[PDB]
Amino acid sequence: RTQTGNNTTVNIIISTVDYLLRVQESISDFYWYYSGKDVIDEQGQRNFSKAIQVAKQVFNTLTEYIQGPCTGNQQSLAHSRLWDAVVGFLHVFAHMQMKLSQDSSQIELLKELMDLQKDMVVMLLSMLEGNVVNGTIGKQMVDMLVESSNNVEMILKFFDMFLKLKDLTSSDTFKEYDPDGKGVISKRDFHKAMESHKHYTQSETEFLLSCAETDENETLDYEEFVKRFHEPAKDIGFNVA
Repeated sequence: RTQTGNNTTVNIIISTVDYLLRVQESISDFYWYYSGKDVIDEQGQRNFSKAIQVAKQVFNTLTEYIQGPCTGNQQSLAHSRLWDAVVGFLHVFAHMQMKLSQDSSQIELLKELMDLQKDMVVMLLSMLEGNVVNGTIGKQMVDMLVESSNNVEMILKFFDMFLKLKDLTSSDTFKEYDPDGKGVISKRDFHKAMESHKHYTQSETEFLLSCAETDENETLDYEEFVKRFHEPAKDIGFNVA
């Protein structure tokens, strides 16, 4: 952050957060390009993977900068342009989660994106390391959340829907309804199962059905369904909480 004995000092922390902002803007540009298109091509998926890897590395570098905690680095990042990049990443996460959860051809992209989300939340926690009551860092984080209120609401509703799924599948209804250990369940019976468990609304039920990969024999595996969706929550959702 500062070179005491040198005539000239360069703020590597600020340079890193500036590059983070630039790569976030590029990722948002590809998001806005691909939002209209229904499916992501192989070229686009591969470019997204590279961008997510780069952003993840930058977030790890910032976390290593600020952990310990380094109060000077924390203040520098708090007054830097980090919050705008975080807002952009929150928008991208909140929309790409909804977009990529439905189709089963974006599994790796969804996993990489939400690993990036977990790393960003870890960086935010490291920013909050060594906090004080009514601190400037906490105030700025609250301001950033208020700015990104809608995206945070979408992410929280996503997490709630995919966290209630484990309770749904661990309820006794499946245990008595499907004596088989394979766990293949028909789509109609799975719809009836949600409608009986009664903790999902109609829109949530339809969205979860759309996310559920349909089979030609309609025998979707709720075990792999919960393993793919619930487990990313309780990992990123816990950090958010």
